[PDB]
Amino acid sequence: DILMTQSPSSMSVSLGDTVSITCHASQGISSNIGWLQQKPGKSFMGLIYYGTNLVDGVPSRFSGSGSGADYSLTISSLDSEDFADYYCVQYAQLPYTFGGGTKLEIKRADAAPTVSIFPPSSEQLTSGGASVVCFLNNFYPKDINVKWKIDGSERQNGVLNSWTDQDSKDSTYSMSSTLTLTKDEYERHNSYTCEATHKTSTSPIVKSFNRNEC
Amino acid sequence: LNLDPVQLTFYAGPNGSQFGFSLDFHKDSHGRVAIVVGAPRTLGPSQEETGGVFLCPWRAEGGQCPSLLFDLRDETRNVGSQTLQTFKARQGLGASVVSWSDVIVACAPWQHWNVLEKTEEAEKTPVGSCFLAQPESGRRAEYSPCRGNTLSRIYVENDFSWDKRYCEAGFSSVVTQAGELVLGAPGGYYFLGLLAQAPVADIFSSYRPGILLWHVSSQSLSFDSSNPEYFDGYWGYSVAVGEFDGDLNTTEYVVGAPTWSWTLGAVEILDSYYQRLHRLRGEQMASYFGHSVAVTDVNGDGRHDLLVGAPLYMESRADRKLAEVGRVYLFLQPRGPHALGAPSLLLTGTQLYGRFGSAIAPLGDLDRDGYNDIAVAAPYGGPSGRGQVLVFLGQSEGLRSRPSQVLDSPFPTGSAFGFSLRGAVDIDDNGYPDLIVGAYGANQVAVYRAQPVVKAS
Amino acid sequence: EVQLQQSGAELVKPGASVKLSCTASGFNIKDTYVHWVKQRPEQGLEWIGRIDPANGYTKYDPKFQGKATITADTSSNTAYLQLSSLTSEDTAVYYCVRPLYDYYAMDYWGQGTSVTVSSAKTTAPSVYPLAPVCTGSSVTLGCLVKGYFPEPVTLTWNSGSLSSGVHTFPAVLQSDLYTLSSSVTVTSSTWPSQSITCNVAHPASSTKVDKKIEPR
Amino acid sequence: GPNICTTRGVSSCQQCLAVSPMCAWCSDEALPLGSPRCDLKENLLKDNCAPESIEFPVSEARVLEDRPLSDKGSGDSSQVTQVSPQRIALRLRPDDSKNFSIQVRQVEDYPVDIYYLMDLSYSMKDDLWSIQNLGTKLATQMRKLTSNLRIGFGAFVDKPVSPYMYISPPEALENPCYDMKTTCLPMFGYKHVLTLTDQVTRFNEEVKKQSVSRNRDAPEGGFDAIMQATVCDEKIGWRNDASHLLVFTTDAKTHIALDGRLAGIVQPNDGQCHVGSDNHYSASTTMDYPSLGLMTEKLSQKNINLIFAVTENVVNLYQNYSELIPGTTVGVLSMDSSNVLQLIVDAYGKIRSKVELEVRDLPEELSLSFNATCLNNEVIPGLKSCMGLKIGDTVSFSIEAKVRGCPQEKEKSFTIKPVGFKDSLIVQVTFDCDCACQAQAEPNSHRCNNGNGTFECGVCRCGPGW
Ligand SMILES: *[C@@H]1O[C@H](CO)[C@@H](O[C@@H]2O[C@H](CO)[C@@H](O[C@@H]3O[C@H](CO)[C@@H](O)[C@H](O)[C@@H]3O)[C@H](O)[C@H]2NC(C)=O)[C@H](O)[C@H]1NC(C)=O
Ligand SMILES: *[C@@H]1O[C@H](CO)[C@@H](O[C@@H]2O[C@H](CO)[C@@H](O)[C@H](O)[C@H]2NC(C)=O)[C@H](O)[C@H]1NC(C)=O
Ligand SMILES: *[C@@H]1O[C@H](CO)[C@@H](O)[C@H](O)[C@H]1NC(C)=O
Ligand SMILES: [Ca+2]
Ligand SMILES: [Ca+2]
Ligand SMILES: [Ca+2]
Ligand SMILES: [Ca+2]
Ligand SMILES: [Ca+2]
Ligand SMILES: [Ca+2]
Ligand SMILES: [Mg+2]
Repeated sequence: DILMTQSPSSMSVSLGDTVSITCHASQGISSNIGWLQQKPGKSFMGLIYYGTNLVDGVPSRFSGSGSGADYSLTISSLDSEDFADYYCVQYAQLPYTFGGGTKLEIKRADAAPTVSIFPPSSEQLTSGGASVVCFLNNFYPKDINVKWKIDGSERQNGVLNSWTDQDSKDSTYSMSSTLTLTKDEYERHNSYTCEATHKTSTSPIVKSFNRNEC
Repeated sequence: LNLDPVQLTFYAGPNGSQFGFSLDFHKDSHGRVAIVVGAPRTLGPSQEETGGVFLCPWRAEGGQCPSLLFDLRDETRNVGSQTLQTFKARQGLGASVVSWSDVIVACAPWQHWNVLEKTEEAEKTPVGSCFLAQPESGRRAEYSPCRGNTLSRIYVENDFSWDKRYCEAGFSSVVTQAGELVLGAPGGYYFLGLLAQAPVADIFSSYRPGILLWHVSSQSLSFDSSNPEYFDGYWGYSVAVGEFDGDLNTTEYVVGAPTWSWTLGAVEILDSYYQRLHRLRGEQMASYFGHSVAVTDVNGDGRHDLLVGAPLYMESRADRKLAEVGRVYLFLQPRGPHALGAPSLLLTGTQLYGRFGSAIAPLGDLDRDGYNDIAVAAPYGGPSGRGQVLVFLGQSEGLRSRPSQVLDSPFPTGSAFGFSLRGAVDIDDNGYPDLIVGAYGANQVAVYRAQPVVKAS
Repeated sequence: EVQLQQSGAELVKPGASVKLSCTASGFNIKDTYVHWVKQRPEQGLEWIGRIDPANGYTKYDPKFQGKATITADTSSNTAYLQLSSLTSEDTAVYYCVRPLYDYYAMDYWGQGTSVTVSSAKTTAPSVYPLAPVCTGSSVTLGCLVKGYFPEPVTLTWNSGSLSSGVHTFPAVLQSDLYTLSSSVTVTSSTWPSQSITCNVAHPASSTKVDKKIEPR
Repeated sequence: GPNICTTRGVSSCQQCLAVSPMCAWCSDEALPLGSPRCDLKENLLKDNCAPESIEFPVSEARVLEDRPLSDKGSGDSSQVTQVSPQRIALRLRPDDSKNFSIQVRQVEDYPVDIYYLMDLSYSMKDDLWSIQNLGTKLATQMRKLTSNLRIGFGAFVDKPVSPYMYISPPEALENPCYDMKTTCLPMFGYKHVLTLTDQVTRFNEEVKKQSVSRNRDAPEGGFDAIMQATVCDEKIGWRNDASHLLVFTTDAKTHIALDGRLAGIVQPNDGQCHVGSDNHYSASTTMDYPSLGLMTEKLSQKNINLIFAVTENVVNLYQNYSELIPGTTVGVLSMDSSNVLQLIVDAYGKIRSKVELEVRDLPEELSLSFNATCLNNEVIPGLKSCMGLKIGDTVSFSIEAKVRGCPQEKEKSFTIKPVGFKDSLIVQVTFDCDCACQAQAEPNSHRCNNGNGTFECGVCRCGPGW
């Protein structure tokens, strides 16, 4: 099968920019390549067929070029509706195969996360379970690491993370981290901490609380 | 009657090119009339015959014409794990040409095609192809509706159904007033013949170079048949259009099938969905009834009449002998929904082997008496066998049965003068429509200018 | 106008089968190849195969042989993808695709059909209030929706009233059950002085619990 | 009473004769006061007109050559005689007529050439197997009819050119049967194999070496082959004095003139031989199939009797072509040609079962009428052909020539020939319109108004030019 390596996996760019997504194929495919767009939570639209040909309806700020095994999609003067996912597909051979895609995201100013921690609820405890939650809100860039500690010691089992898509009107990202324990195990310890590591600070932002005590 | 055979205008192509094999008038976007000329044996890139097309500006003195260039290179596309191949050698580009609006369509009925897939193939076969040009803008497009990507074995397993590999699309061609290109493809469906239609606008908008196999979605193709009357009928050997069902919103198609029914011949009139409205049967086997068809109202009642040529018709003569001379049949369209009847008029050749009826061109109204007229070619006719074109004038009851004028070929023996003809266009703008006559054997075209009638008749 | 209209989201059990449809609108399904493509968040996009609905002939990526059967019915202008012996890994979004002009291209896409393969029974979600611990001029509350199936749920505060400054995170699959949470940030002069309530609706189990956030 | 001779009041001996074939003219210098010089030859003598002065032509027909009808067509060929007499002299006066007679024999034991022209496309493979002893079996049966048999063989498929011919992959050019499970010959248009010979085992052995080819479309190129076998005289070896049977065997429809354009071929067939020393038809790919009318002209000119021996699925087809190529014969060929021997024997019978007179070079002013005596000394007015005959039979025709007026030329000849036959009757005609004495006139005679006139056949005629 033909491997399509697509780069870059993502890029944080601005309106008006001219950007290029490349695609390298494991062998020559003589312009038998298509480019595709998927807007957030939507289906796909075709942009380019056979290397350089605009699909009907596509604005001409989109162009495709390349030959042999190396191809590019270029978007001149980025529009707000261009922040989306893009994929290449080769049809030189069966089976058809796809690139790993590229997500255009909005560039903005760095912003440290607002970190917030919640002990389990009374209701949850009486049913025998215990979830501690940390919210890491409105930060940029998207790369961020969360670490749980119980009585000062890292904890990894029982953690479930969820991330939002770039927020429409402030271009930040958020994340939610939940640590789930049995009520019985939650009571064996006193300290609960979540530490956020972001490019904005060399030191982790730390939030804690002690069980019982308050 | 009043075509002027004294001061002709000659255009000429390269020796051996068969310049004149097909031709048409072409009006540019400002209504200036030129002549498009096909030359199906013009040498291509590899010093190999591929055909060519010429676009001749009008000039009383005639002469040489510039080429209308089309891509003559074989193409290969490796895609979907297959190899697509076009072969342009001896394709006969210019074997048909037609003009509509400011677009020119020139066809290469013997262009070949093949698809390779590992050790298998479609078979290399003449699917034919058409080349479209808008000379003023340089736009180019192509239309080749019989190209496929099915492998040979699949046709065998499916009993050769819907087999469009030998279509020879573009063998004949015509364009409706609305701009639908209609191609005759007499090799279609294993030599039954088929028609393919698509709007010119859609052909341009869906075409890109190098794709080779692409969809034209508004296109419409006629149908295969299990009925042996159609086998080897070459349905689409000739084509024309006109108005035959009284409804001015629909265009009807006229299709010659000169070997229909074990070579009896036939011509069919169809609606634009290829449903048959009438069938005219040939009179004599092997006469090639349907070799040529022409549509024009000749008796001034506003209803299109049909002329059919059977160039190899053998007339009965003294002592139970038969003499091959050719015959033309006129069918007048009756008022309102009714079958075209027996022919209203039979015109018959006089010169042995002359092939009278080989081409039939509407002239519009040559002598300006209010009835449309026609020119019939006999490419080997005349007392010297060099070729003649005969003019017949319309009148209230159909056509006159004796020619008002005879144009003897100005070329040497073998020119095939008359093999192509086109009339009904006033090329010099003197208010009378003129006639162009191809003589592909001499690689030339003659223009006959109509002039004021000397004495009326 | 060409449109490819696919059948609704499917929810099935491991080992069962499912048959997705793709109906041509504005054109005849017989005009071109019709392809099927699988999309998952991690693994991305994979071509399953195609069918020429004119003659039934099919092609498949070998990775799908035996799992995927693609069929078509020109009469109803529809193409089908049939998946058998379903597994968790068959959980994805499926698309039907056809070219625009180029015979071999992939230009028009159906809107997609989510397939979810799980043993889970329809379970109502537990809803837990999340109040701070025990200070600045901004305050943040939360809501934790745990152990429901299937998706989706609808989360609002004070019944759509409180809307701005809210973050509701995507659901994630805990064991065979879903969990989702949501934050909200106001000023200290708004809470606990004013009543903030979490409204979570799980139409599948026909439940609409509401939990108010209370100090500690 | 004053007949049309006297009433006409003619001025000269010439005009007198032209009045009616019964009139006569007296040149006698001593003819009484009121005596008509133009009257019945009886009334002239009864009126004392010298016998040497009577001018009265009589229409007659005397035979110049009258060789008897041959009993056998064997031997020195030819003073085999099949038509008798074979030259006569006819003399006619203005508006008169004379009758004469012709005898035509379908002579026993006449030489016979049979050229077997065979479709060798793939469905004729089993036929090839059936006819490998046809030469010797045919000789045995035809020996009963003729002691001078020659036979030959040629074969055809179709024009070797796309799309009739498969042209991919390269292997298919060398072996059109490659994509089946076998081998066959590269495609060929028409090839001559065996020049007409009396050595019949040459036929068997050539046939055992033949094999089929394969092409794409059902109608085949046999009309190209009929034309070449017809006009390539010396190569096929047709003899001047024999029946020529051309046996065309096929199980399929046929291509015809104007089909060739599907292969890009537009040049009309030129009706000439294009088979050279390699024995293949070299214009197959450059010249269209021949039309029925051209095939007819060449078949008639070389005197070939074409026999369509075809399978039942195309019998009506070829029967209908046969009606447009007069003299052609159709027989029903079995699917493996197993019955072709009898078909050829019955065709031969049918071909020699007719006698049909044709007239060539008839002066416009002569008209002919015919009475036929065929089966049983039985006359059949207005008929110039006989049918249902057996080899050895004799028929007879009674003929009358009628001249209208009197032509400017006084000597013409024409021919009466049965179609297909060597021998003919030459009729030499002489129009007797003048008077013998007219050739001894006296210009500027002293007897005629003193030189103003000319003295001829007894009267005065205005001289030239008044
Ligand atoms: C060979 O020639 C014969 C004789 O011309 C053809 O047969 C004739 O063909 C037509 C075929 O349809 C028959 O007429 C048709 O049916 C009735 C007539 O009763 C009527 O609807 C029309 O006249 C219609 O055309 C006709 O009966 C028939 N004549 C004879 C004598 O059978 C025959 O088809 C030709 N065969 C080939 C393969 O060329
Ligand atoms: C052909 O036969 C006819 C008779 O059937 C011959 O003409 C007849 O001659 C007799 C002579 O007594 C007349 O009584 C008849 O009136 C004639 N028949 C006619 C004019 O119809 C005629 O001689 C024969 N033709 C030839 C050339 O021998
Ligand atoms: C001419 O015809 C008559 C009878 O019609 C016949 O008696 C006579 O023998 C014929 N003469 C010739 C020359 O055959
Ligand atoms: Ca209409
Ligand atoms: Ca009319
Ligand atoms: Ca007129
Ligand atoms: Ca003019
Ligand atoms: Ca056989
Ligand atoms: Ca053939
Ligand atoms: Mg055959």
